Amino acid sequence: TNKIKIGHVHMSGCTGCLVSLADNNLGLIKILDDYADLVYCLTLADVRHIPEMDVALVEGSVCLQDHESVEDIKETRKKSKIVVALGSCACYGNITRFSRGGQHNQPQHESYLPIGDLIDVDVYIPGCPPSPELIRNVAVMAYLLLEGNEEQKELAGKYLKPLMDLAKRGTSGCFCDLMYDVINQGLCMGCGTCAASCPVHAITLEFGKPQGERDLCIKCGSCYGACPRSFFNLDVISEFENISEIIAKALKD
Amino acid sequence: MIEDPYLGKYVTCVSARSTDKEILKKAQDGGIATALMVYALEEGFIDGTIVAGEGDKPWQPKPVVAMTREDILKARGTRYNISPQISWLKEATRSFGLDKVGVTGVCCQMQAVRKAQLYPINMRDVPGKVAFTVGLFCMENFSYKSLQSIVEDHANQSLGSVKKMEITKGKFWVYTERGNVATVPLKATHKYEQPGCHVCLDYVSNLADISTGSVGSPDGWSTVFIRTKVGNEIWSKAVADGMFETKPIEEVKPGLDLLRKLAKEKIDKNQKTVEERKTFGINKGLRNPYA
Amino acid sequence: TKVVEISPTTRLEGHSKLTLKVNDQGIVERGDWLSITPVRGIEKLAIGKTMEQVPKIASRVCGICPIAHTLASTEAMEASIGCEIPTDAKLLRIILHAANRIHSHALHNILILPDFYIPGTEKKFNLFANEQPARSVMARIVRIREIAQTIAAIAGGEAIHPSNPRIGGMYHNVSPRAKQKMADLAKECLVLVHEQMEFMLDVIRNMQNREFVEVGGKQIPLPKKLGYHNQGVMATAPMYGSSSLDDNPTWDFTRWKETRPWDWYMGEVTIDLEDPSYPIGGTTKVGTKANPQMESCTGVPTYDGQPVEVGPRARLATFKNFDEKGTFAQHIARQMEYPDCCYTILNCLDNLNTSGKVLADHIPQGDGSMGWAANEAPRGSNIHLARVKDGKVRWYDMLVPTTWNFPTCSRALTGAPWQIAEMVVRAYDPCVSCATH
Amino acid sequence: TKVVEISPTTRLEGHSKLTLKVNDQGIVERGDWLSITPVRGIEKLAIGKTMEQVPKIASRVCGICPIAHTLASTEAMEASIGCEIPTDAKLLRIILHAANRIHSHALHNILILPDFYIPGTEKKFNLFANEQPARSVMARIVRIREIAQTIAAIAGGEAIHPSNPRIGGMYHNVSPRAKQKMADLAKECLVLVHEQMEFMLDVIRNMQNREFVEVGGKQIPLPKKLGYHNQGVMATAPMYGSSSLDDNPTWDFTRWKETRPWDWYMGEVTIDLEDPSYPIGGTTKVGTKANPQMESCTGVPTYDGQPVEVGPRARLATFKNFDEKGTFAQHIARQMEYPDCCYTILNCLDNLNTSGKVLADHIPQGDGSMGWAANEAPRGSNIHLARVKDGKVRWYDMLVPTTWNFPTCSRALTGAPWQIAEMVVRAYDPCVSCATH
Ligand SMILES: Cc1cc2nc3c(=O)[nH]c(=O)nc-3n(C[C@H](O)[C@H](O)[C@H](O)COP(=O)(O)OP(=O)(O)OC[C@H]3O[C@@H](n4cnc5c(N)ncnc54)[C@H](O)[C@@H]3O)c2cc1C
Ligand code: NFU
Ligand code: NFU
Ligand code: SF4
Ligand code: SF4
Ligand code: SF4
Ligand code: SF4
Ligand SMILES: [Fe+3]
Ligand SMILES: [Fe+3]
Ligand SMILES: [Xe]
Ligand SMILES: [Xe]
Ligand SMILES: [Xe]
Ligand SMILES: [Xe]
Ligand SMILES: [Xe]
Ligand SMILES: [Xe]
Ligand SMILES: [Xe]
Repeated sequence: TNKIKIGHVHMSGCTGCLVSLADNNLGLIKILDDYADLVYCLTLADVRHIPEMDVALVEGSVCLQDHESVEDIKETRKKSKIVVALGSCACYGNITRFSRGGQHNQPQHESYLPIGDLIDVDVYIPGCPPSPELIRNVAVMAYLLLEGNEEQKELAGKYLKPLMDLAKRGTSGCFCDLMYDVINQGLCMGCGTCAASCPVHAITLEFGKPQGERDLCIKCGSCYGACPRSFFNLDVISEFENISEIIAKALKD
Repeated sequence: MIEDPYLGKYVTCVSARSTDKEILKKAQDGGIATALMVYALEEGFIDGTIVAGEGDKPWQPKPVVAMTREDILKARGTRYNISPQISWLKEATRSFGLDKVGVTGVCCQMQAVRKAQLYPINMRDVPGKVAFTVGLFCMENFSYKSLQSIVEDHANQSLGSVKKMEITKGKFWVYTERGNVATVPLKATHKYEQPGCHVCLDYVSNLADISTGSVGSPDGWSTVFIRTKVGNEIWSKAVADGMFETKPIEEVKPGLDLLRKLAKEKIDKNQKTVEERKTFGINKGLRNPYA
Repeated sequence: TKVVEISPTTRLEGHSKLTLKVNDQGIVERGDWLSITPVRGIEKLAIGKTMEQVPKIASRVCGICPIAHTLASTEAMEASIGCEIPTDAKLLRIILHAANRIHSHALHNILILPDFYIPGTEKKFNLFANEQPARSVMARIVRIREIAQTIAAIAGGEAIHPSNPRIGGMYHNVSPRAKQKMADLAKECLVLVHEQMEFMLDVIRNMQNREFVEVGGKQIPLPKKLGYHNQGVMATAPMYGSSSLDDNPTWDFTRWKETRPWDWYMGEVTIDLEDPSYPIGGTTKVGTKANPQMESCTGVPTYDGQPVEVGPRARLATFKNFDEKGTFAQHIARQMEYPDCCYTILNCLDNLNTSGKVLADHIPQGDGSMGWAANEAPRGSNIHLARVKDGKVRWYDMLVPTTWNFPTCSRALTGAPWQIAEMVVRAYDPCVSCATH
Repeated sequence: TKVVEISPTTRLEGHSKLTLKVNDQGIVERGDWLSITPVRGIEKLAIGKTMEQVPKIASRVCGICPIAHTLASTEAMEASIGCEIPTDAKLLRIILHAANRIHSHALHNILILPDFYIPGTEKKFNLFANEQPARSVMARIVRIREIAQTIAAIAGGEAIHPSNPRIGGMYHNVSPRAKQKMADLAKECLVLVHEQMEFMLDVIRNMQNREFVEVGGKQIPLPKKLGYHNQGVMATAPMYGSSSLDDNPTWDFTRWKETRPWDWYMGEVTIDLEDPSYPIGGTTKVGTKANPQMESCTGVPTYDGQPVEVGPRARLATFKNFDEKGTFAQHIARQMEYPDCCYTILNCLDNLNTSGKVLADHIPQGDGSMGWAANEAPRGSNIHLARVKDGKVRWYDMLVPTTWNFPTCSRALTGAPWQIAEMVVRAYDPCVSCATH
């Protein structure tokens, strides 16, 4: 079979999403060797314009007052079969929610939206920083979804489903997700997972229940993501040993 | 009751200037906004008014509840950056204990006041205590860093030396206290406009009780629209009391024809901008507060 | 004089472009390298936020060097409020800081080698490719970065956007096992970075002995004084940094003034030279208009009224009187910083007391006084200035290393074949998201 | 070896001459540049005079740079007696100091351009002449100097021999209108000096690319290392200076020793080479005797036992590690100092409080202790040393920048065609009245 064609599109991001991918180490080189061609990535290669892509890893959000930027993200949807919001800036805005303009030398650069507000997004990879393991897993599963037998494209399509459901749920991420859609919903069980995943130590548990420092939270959506009562697809997660073995196989030398 | 589709609904329109010479010494134009609030205070139509007072950096405006003639005059002159006038609208009826609040500002600020009067959302007591609005014409506004960049880089002037600023006749004008003048072509300034002004469809402050501006009248003189019953009672009384020199707008150059043309360019340009938000994306668009 | 423009740049972080005026031979007469990254405005959104939040937001300025913005921002708050952090918190911050310099320099090796020749040949390095020696070189680099990112996560809580720093010190000290593990990793890393350092120095020495390089088919002559400028250098420490809490700060805020691109960049021009063969997609179409004064997205900080170079050569010139300048000098200086990083880590681990305190007993809330902190980030002096009052940021300012290097690199472009203008740029290890923030 | 002598020099301040030993090709082997300005003896006449008078006399050492001697002399009295001046007096002195650096550098543009070519041609600049572009360049320079002299008179009382400085501060603060006016002038001046700076840098770059220049008819080859020396540099600040009142002075008086020309200049020689065609009036007649050891009118100050270079290149090498040397390097460094002057003025005006105090409440009369002050005058470190007792100067000494540069420029003369020896000299912006005092 053919390797899929993968591009890295960089909007208003910090390149930490790209770095996370590279922090797969030899796993990334195994992927690039056997399953994917990087057709585009301004940081690593000299391809000046957005080619056609099977999978586009888009990082960062969109500044509505930068013409070239609105064009790049429209062009990316046009040129790509699967669009991935890579990281919390692309999924949910993250720190660019806080942008409000007035700084040199473009005081009018004021308004920033996550990509799903301008184009349709197929898969979310939430996190700030996003976990290398997730980016790898999503890349391998995208390859099975496109060049595997029917048994794999079925596995791969079930794995990716909650990440696709997140892209259809909305473009907002915040500590309050855990209130709205978990505690307020009767679903919280006090496991503490949200506290472990928060990257700015904004979450403590008081008497088994989440307490959010909302003026510390940078609005990344990680905690609802990781919460085992947001999505819990029993068909995938109960096969953890098997799916882990498959993934390790796909990277073995 | 005319109903221009670019000048809003109004009773009459004359070209005026205050007869109070001390007020005219630093007024931007004819001194209409200052003279109307001073007179409203002395007569008892208002007991206080929000104005753009002096702030903490040079040429940065700071909203304040003025309650004396002297505090009102402190707000003379146009400041070309944002002054969040409405932040004190509710507080005026609380700690300040006002019964009859005045408000001054540009067109969007008049709209906020009218919205608060009809849809008060945590704005208790405001609807019935707004007593007088005076609205300025406004083509667009800037942030402070924008005004800094225009004045200091493009005009090459020190802000601590500037006595007056004016947008007119296609140029940004800076006047210094020692007597020099500098200009900037308005094409250069277009990157520096506040993006939220690009969806504004109101030029002569349609929703004010009285409206006032510069265009249409000679230097030192204001183009004034009287619009509401409140605007009419107060303006009549003030002319009767000698507070104003008038002249019908028809017998003044450039007069109401120039004004209608600049209003028309603003709405059509911005209306286009409003239309494109709808298809800004691919299968997706941006919000429209007007839908 | 003609006008050629490369947009976007590649093999650097972020979004910039080169707008070059060239003579009849295609040599730069006056080039402008400018940012076209949209301005997120961190310094303005900071105002009114808590002193705890602002460093965690500023970290998200850049994911290659988040350590630099977390530390410079946190220590600007500590300096504004007068907070002295415990010794064991300082030791963990230095370990975090040196680990991150190792990973950043190694990443930059990946970005610059495609312009370099396998010594003595006319084959350029291709690292992607499953051929030697490229592939065993990529393996060394991958393990260096991995060691570096692991040490950073241990001492810093997270390798990208460290969680452990806080106003007053760190959230956590590390366990006896953690300390053994960082020591073990830094022993392995010291061997590797010595190998990599020697490897890169030989490749650069071979480049200094070439007369031309090949760019999209053609031979491009390699000038002797490639990338020279007369701006001088500015550095605050050979390793860590300096703050206004110090008895003798090594940065003088009285010598700094930030202006707008207005004073140093070119005005409007029109592109009358184009090359569709430039790898890979050609240059800007003829007839395009450009205005670096107005398209540049950064401010221009100056020292004694002039732009300056910052970064690894800035540091070695300031502290050891390193006396070579230009593109290849910058590459050399950067590689020479590899071993210090690992010796520092090991010295710091040796003095670290894993039972020691990491949080100052008292954190004052601030009275509105100005403080500043300089972090010697992988690319240069990173200076954050702050006024904190009642635990809130009332005034904030960031003078980031690539911001300093933009006007200085631009001037360094004179005398270069426009086809290797990007090579002059890459010697600065540019981070355009940082520079713009 | 032959002996040619140029006397007097021209297109510099004051009265000096060049006494050159040349090889069979006319290249300098060992040249002596020495002062022949009569010694007015300011330092000796100072003894017994009041501490108020001595700075006003010392100002009359030189009318191009009177600010430097007024300030260095006044602040040496303040340092000897232990007087701390008010902040608003310091701010006015810095405004005065930076304005004067602008006018001095611009004046020096007038003096050096006749040796420079309109770029790309073989026409030399003639500024006198009512032709372009010379005439619009003279107009820019004339308005720069005029702005500079006006700011100096406002903050300093007088543009030549400022009246406002006094022991303990200034006679006058300025009015709100005065402050607005200096701000307005410095805004206009910043635009102009940027233009002039770019203009001069291009002219110098064109000179660095020439192989010869024309001197009284003949082609004179332009050596690559023109004006190189190995003496190093000495500087105390990038802008203002330093005094013995400072917590950490930036000059060390323990490293200084002034000797007589005896140790560094040549003994008696006889001129056996002459050229009547040297523009305009030829050189010294053959058979004339010369003795630089005995005709030199200055003393030779040293730092670590050796002469040093001072001035704008000294400053940029010390504070930014500026790494070019020689004649054209010196010209470049000097032009790069234009913008700092105007940014400083504007920053200072912004902090000045026109209602603030300008005179220290107490002026002590002195107990005979030694104090010193360094002013970074337009040409280099200007150091006055003093002992004041009972309001009288008991001991005085002046180490003036051109005094430092005399032996150092002399050594820089090696390897130059004797016909462009004067060009090597002019890069130092010499002031021979200063050097002799
Ligand atoms: C951004 C801005 C844009 C404008 N654009 C136009 C235009 O395009 N065409 C035209 O004819 N006129 C325009 N005007 C109005 C004009 O410049 C005069 O200000 C107006 O005619 C009032 O003059 P006056 O002599 O009556 O008022 P004065 O007696 O001088 O009193 C000044 C009034 O202006 C208010 N004010 C001043 N600055 C601000 C500010 N940033 N925000 C809110 N309120 C403020 C004060 O509360 C005060 O009541 C603009 C004003 C502003 C602030
Ligand atoms: N090194 C580095 Fe960053 Ni991505 C830059 N420039 C900043 O501090
Ligand atoms: N600059 C200068 Fe003077 Ni005319 C000299 N040398 C002195 O201080
Ligand atoms: S999600 Fe975090 S790591 Fe990714 S671009 Fe946004 S700030 Fe960087
Ligand atoms: S992760 Fe989910 S279920 Fe577990 S404590 Fe947090 S909100 Fe409650
Ligand atoms: S609380 Fe922490 S994990 Fe959840 S959205 Fe805020 S920053 Fe992210
Ligand atoms: S243009 Fe409209 S929205 Fe912008 S300031 Fe003027 S009245 Fe307000
Ligand atoms: Fe900044
Ligand atoms: Fe002397
Ligand atoms: Xe990367
Ligand atoms: Xe990589
Ligand atoms: Xe990939
Ligand atoms: Xe990639
Ligand atoms: Xe998908
Ligand atoms: Xe990947
Ligand atoms: Xe995918």
